[PDB]
Amino acid sequence: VWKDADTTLFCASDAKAHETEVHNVWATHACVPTDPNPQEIHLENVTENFNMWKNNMVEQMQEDVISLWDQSLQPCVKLTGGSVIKQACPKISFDPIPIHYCTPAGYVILKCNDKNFNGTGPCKNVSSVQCTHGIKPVVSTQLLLNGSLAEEEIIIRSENLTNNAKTIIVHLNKSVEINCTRPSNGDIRKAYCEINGTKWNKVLKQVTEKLKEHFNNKTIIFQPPSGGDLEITMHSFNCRGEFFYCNTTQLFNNTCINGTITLPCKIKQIINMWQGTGQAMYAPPIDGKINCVSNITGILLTRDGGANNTSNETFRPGGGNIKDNWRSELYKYKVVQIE
Ligand SMILES: N[C@H]1Cc2ccccc2[C@@H]1NC(=O)C(=O)Nc1ccc(Cl)c(F)c1
Ligand SMILES: *[C@@H]1O[C@H](CO)[C@@H](O)[C@H](O)[C@H]1NC(C)=O
Ligand SMILES: *[C@@H]1O[C@H](CO)[C@@H](O)[C@H](O)[C@H]1NC(C)=O
Ligand SMILES: *[C@@H]1O[C@H](CO)[C@@H](O)[C@H](O)[C@H]1NC(C)=O
Ligand SMILES: *[C@@H]1O[C@H](CO)[C@@H](O)[C@H](O)[C@H]1NC(C)=O
Ligand SMILES: *[C@@H]1O[C@H](CO)[C@@H](O)[C@H](O)[C@H]1NC(C)=O
Ligand SMILES: *[C@@H]1O[C@H](CO)[C@@H](O)[C@H](O)[C@H]1NC(C)=O
Ligand SMILES: *[C@@H]1O[C@H](CO)[C@@H](O)[C@H](O)[C@H]1NC(C)=O
Ligand SMILES: *[C@@H]1O[C@H](CO)[C@@H](O)[C@H](O)[C@H]1NC(C)=O
Ligand SMILES: *[C@@H]1O[C@H](CO)[C@@H](O)[C@H](O)[C@H]1NC(C)=O
Ligand SMILES: *[C@@H]1O[C@H](CO)[C@@H](O)[C@H](O)[C@H]1NC(C)=O
Ligand SMILES: *[C@@H]1O[C@H](CO)[C@@H](O)[C@H](O)[C@H]1NC(C)=O
Repeated sequence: VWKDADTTLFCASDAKAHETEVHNVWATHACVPTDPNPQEIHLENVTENFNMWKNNMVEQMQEDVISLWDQSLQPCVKLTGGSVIKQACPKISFDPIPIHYCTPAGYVILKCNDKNFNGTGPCKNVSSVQCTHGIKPVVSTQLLLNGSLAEEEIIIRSENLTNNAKTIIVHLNKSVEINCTRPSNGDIRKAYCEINGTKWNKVLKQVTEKLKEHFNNKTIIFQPPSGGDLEITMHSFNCRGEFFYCNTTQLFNNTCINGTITLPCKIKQIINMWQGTGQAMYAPPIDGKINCVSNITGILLTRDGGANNTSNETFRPGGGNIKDNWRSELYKYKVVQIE
């Protein structure tokens, strides 16, 4: 017998104590080693309600990632709350590692195993575990990178699809690689991303067909973001410690719904901090080839308002609330207290 509850979680990882990489350093001192032989108990004839949009596990992961970044990525100038902080900003080794979230004694994590689970409501196939799977704390906008994939069909997630103000998470069932490079020996901040146009357009077509099932077969159209901060209008992510900002106009191309798609990118030093603490200037990029190859496993979308009297629904890449990144992985878990 159990009940929904919140508690202080701890983390586990396979971090190396001899690594200088920042995620490894953080996890070495903030996490315990993983369980080599984890146990999972599949519950019989149980019905449990989940709500990925109201899950304290997400807030806790957010706090960890903020703590990790604050200790690891030092901007040269911090501009928070009228106070100016000038400090050293050394170049670091940066590459996210999987982090597991675990319950203390008296508590357990319930895991929804329904294959078409959208993140909210009842789940028929539930199991109990002591820890989540390994989740990489990848901070990005527009595109979700290096995450887990949906096992069967593409999944559409939203707290309220009818409310256009609520972010939509698209969960892909097949990854598409994105190849981003700041080339070696000149604009040191000029970069680009390469994506297989055949693979991407095929996946995007499948996404449109899924959205149709949720929007009464209305016509599905993609458009570039209307405006706002660069972190929202562009695909932003961190590669090897460097902040990349990529133009995704070519990705969301209704005409294509075949060759290599090349997105123009820029490395930015002056960014709006995702932690919500104003603006910051980070150090200029390292020398040589800067390269990151990632799997696109999800998409964050915002739906246009004012389309009720038309047969079209318009979707634009967006997000920015990094908590949604954690929701895309934590959706199937909830903490309960054993009475
Ligand atoms: N004011 C913040 C907090 C918040 C809350 C809800 C909605 C939007 C936002 C804004 N988001 C951002 O500013 C932000 O995500 N920046 C950023 C920076 C670097 C990288 Cl790599 C990256 F992915 C992202
Ligand atoms: C529930 O579990 C059974 C047995 O594995 C499986 O056949 C069925 O597809 C599951 N139901 C859902 C909704 O995934
Ligand atoms: C990239 O995608 C492939 C195919 O799903 C997967 O095998 C691989 O683990 C992914 N790489 C990651 C997680 O960075
Ligand atoms: C992905 O999901 C779609 C339905 O959303 C399905 O038609 C397609 O077969 C799936 N792709 C793979 C590789 O399983
Ligand atoms: C998820 O499923 C529940 C019913 O199980 C439904 O109420 C809700 O609208 C669904 N959410 C989405 C985004 O389809
Ligand atoms: C979903 O959003 C619509 C549009 O704002 C709103 O009318 C409705 O009350 C919302 N539904 C729920 C479950 O709150
Ligand atoms: C990434 O793109 C570069 C060319 O820009 C290529 O040399 C490299 O092989 C690509 N990486 C992968 C994994 O395809
Ligand atoms: C692009 O993707 C297709 C499958 O959609 C694949 O057959 C082809 O080899 C890819 N092109 C390149 C340049 O790798
Ligand atoms: C979408 O169209 C198909 C016709 O192939 C129909 O079976 C289905 O009911 C429609 N879905 C909605 C929700 O409009
Ligand atoms: C992306 O590129 C297109 C085509 O050059 C351009 O019109 C658009 O303004 C760019 N978007 C941003 C956010 O810079
Ligand atoms: C979308 O695809 C068409 C194919 O002809 C192309 O002409 C157009 O430039 C594309 N839009 C972009 C690259 O933003
Ligand atoms: C995604 O995972 C691959 C393989 O570990 C890594 O090389 C790449 O840098 C990752 N991408 C991001 C944005 O962290």
